[PDB]
Amino acid sequence: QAEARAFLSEEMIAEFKAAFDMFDADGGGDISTKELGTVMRMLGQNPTKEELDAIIEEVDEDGSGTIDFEEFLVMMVRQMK
Ligand SMILES: [Ca+2]
Ligand SMILES: [Ca+2]
Repeated sequence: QAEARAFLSEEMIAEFKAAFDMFDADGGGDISTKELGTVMRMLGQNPTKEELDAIIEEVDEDGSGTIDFEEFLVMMVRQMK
């Protein structure tokens, strides 16, 4: 979470915040399975709660069951590497 904000350009960070901000429908600061499922559906997919659970669990370092912004950058940086 330290190296992600390092790796990246301020430009990339900005576009990532925008996206995050799109996913975080209630503006509370983290993405829940409900939020995740809602957007996935917009993208044609049909995920189950399990599936959603498994996706967040890969990037969830604090065990909150939700994805915050820092966990969100890591999932994209990890994506770029
Ligand atoms: Ca939220
Ligand atoms: Ca979390």
